[PDB]
Amino acid sequence: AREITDIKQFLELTRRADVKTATVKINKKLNKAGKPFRQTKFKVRGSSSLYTLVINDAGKAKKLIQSLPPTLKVNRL
Amino acid sequence: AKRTKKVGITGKYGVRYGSSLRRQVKKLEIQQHARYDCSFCGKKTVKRGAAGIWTCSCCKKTVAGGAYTVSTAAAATVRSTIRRLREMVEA
Amino acid sequence: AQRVTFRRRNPYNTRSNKIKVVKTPGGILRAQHVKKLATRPKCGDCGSALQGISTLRPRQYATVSKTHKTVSRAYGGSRCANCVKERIIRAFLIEEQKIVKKVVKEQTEAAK
Amino acid sequence: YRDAGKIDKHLYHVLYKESKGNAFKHKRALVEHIIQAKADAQREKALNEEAEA
Amino acid sequence: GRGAPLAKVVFRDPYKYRLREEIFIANEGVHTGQFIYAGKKASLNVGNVLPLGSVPEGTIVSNVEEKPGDRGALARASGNYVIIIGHNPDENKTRVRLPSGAKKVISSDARGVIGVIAGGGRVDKPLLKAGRAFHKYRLKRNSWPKTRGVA
RNA sequence: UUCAAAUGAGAACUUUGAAGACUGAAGUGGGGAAAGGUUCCACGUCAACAGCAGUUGGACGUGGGUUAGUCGAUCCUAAGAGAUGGGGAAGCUCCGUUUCAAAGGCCUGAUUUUAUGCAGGCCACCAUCGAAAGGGAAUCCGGUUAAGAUUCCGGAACCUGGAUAUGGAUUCUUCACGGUAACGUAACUGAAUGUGGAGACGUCGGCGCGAGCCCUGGGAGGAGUUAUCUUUUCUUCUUAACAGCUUAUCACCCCGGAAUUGGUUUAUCCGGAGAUGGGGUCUUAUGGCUGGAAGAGGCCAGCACCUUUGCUGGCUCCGGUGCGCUUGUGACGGCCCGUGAAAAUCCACAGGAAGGAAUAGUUUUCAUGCCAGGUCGUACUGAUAACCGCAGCAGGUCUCCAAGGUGAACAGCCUCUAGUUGAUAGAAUAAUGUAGAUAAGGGAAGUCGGCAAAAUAGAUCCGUAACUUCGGGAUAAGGAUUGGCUCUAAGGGUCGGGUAGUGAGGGCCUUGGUCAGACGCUUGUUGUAGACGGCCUUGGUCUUGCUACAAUUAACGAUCAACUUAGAACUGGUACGGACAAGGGGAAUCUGACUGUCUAAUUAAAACAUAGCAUUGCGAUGGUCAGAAAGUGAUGUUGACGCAAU
RNA sequence: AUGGUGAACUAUGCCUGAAUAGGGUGAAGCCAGAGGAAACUCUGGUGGAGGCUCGUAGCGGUUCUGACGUGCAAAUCGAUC
Repeated sequence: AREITDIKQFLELTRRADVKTATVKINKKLNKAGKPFRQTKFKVRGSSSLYTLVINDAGKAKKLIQSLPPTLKVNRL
Repeated sequence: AKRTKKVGITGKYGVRYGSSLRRQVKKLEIQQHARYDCSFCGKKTVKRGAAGIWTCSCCKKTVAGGAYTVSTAAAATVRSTIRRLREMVEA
Repeated sequence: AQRVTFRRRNPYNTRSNKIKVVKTPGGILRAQHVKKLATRPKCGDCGSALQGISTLRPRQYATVSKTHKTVSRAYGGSRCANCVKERIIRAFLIEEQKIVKKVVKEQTEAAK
Repeated sequence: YRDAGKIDKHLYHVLYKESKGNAFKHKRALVEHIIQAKADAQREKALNEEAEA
Repeated sequence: GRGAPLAKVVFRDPYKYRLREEIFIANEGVHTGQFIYAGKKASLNVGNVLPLGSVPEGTIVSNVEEKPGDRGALARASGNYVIIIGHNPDENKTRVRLPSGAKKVISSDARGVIGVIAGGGRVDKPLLKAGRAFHKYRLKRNSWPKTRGVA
């Protein structure tokens, strides 16, 4: 579906009582004219749409991945 | 540079259709495709679309007229007859 | 160069059978059917296309929100600004002259 | 050259009409033709200043 | 199939709240947005339709009614008109000159629209090609080409 | 067409492998419409058919195979068909289909036996059928069978019908604000009735732009050649429906005001009914980034599995040009005594009925959530073997895609992808034949008649008469060149119009780190980088506003990639449109003016037709014509510049 | 003579769609220049018209009175059109 780029609202739709599954994807991409980095994508499967949240810095990944509720069945990689 | 001597627009028909028929056709197509002045805006923007319909490109004012002329000579006096006949009703 | 074929069952090219060839992810050239083009809505008075209104097929207009179907003017999605602007002039001035017609009539007949 | 500022608005129209026709054959053919037009304009302009004085 | 332009005149229904469109043969000299007036008290201008009994001598009209209510039968082609050549107040008749030169007397109550019909002088252009005849007759009827009976 | 192997009792024909060719992408290739009806695929098999043969088959016996809310039929209506009420007709039935028919349902309210009746506001359309290439609500990608897929598996969408809430906006200025404006903001009451838009749309010509393909540079891999040379040749490098942001001509809005008239398209239209200019709005075709989605597909290296198979892995990148072909679209211009469809359906506006506030009532044409999408078709051929021509018969049958080179070219000729290598064969290869050809000298003397063949026949330069309806005749007639190599000249785009102090050198790399400097290489051990990066620097760190010299001319300098034209030397046993491709010409006569049409299967014609000219009838209670009548029709959705007969 | 069937071929009209490489010639209209006192006339560009023209796809078929004429074919094949 579409893509949303806000952290705070993203957690709201995780426990929105309609999301059953979610997936996380890792990509090793390039940037600018320098050395590459670690890139990750967080995907959430809704009832009629497939939301996503791309993050190009693994620094913010830690505090978010722990914030996922245990009741959410996550397909790691 | 006058490219063609005497046939102009009707020269597109080649050599066929005689000389008088082309010439008589030639006369009408000159004013059929010509540019007329508009009575509502006064511009050189009156052209013929369809048989006897004269439209103005600007202000979209379409005037009904002759098949090949905005105002045919056989009917220019018709409104002159009516207009001269109107005033006797009042005075 | 790869060559494509029809996906529907009609073998003839018409306005309802327009074909655009697209580069498919699988590495092959696939024919993609295009729907007929939309036409701009037109003003009822001047006939010209009116701006600010979404252009789409007739039946599919039932899905778009009103923000693309109604400008905040009087005669929103039927007339276009200038036609409305002089429609106000024609309405205001003729009613203005109508009472002028009335006042002269009340004076001439009274002094008759 | 019209927006370059060196030329005037009126001389644009003269050459534009002629460029729609002939006697302008190529890019080079126009450039000194423009120059001599400015050179001619500068000729009487210099002579007009001294003649008045 | 008609050499004369039409006119789409809208008349507001007085009986009910709606609009009625009418198809009129465009008399030459009428334009879009012109106020076409129909009735007894209509003035004498090109485009208006009036009964023949309401107009003085010398007026030429078109699209007149054979009988009071057939809504126009006579002088409907391009460039045609019928002249008012005298009234008959007794027994409410009026006689006119048809475009063919025939003189016919009709009721003064039958209506007719003032002015000649646009599209006149059309047949002054030679038809030249066969295809121009084919194009002209492709919309009128199957009356072309004509084969001689002697052959 | 040939060779070898395999199978088989039995191979010029089956299969496989190796060669040699052809169709040359207006296919001998990929899909379909009508038609066929299981010919589709698998097993086994040769009595019969495949005009030779055959273990081969579109044949024989037995089985398998066609998956739809989105593709279509379903629905609308065109030309037209036709049922009622009616009128004829002995009658089978004929006329008309809205016309001499009192021909219908429909929202509010009543509610609380009213089930749905009843009391008012109402509108009147006025059977049905009729175009799987006319209009039409909604989806794509990857993969998967012996045979299926836009239908199945996976992933990702959107539409319609319905029910209910959650969230947001609205409100004691009870049914929103902003912008001068074009208009915008996800939502941001609203009936009867009326109006408007879409559906809805001619052909041709050039131009602009987009997509697919073609050409090509760098780099990352694989395959080919390598007697000699070639930073060489070929090949993979791809991204969908749908969604967010963003993006164009055209058009419009605010200021301003014009002659020393100016903008301006390849194509001269526009401007005091207000330009040029400055600043904005809008449709979003198309295009760009992102999500779908790189975990998908593709090209490669190792692992070993009689096997059922996979794992580990790398890349899947950055560009350029063009009168290039196909196609789409936009603003235009030319054409008409042709100006070049309807309805279903969908939406909007005017209007104001009706109801409504905050102790909350709406808001289900705002976001989200829940359910369902019925029936029918889906296999294959679509053609010198699946259709029609009694047959597997050189015949006929509608359409989309279409590469490289020479070349004006979808012409001819050769090739890449793909597909065939199929239509009886072997040996000598007499006459006579059918189809291609060549002939010394003359040359139409042959023949009813140069009938058949022949010659010129492409391109560039020169030159062209009689006559004429002045447009043509006319590439008339008639002359000069054409190869290859090395050069010369000409025809464009994009950038830059200074020095000294100054501010940012919004890259500020650089020295210190401050602390997001963190992931990455189960708590902790203590080990690694901090992604070397947000945040401040004493700085050497090619765009500039200010002043100065004086700022200007000559115009310059740097990059880039196309073909076209002309010319100069040299060179070839004077050959050069070298193959293919490709006009014989002139003086006249008879006749039809020309384009066009017909005897589909012996006559393509001076025959018919055509424009032009003239005549005749007709003013509708009519002229011409049809019907067995009719309350019937064709001209006629007509009117004398028209219809009808010549 | 009576009563029925046939326009899937072809004959004509209507509705609905579909198809037509590449060159030649050059009309209006327009622009510039020149001439002249005017009227106006010539020169050079665009421009694409034209039931025009050479010529493929397509439609017919002129000639060889070619081939065949118990044929591939109850009229087809090849060249020239």
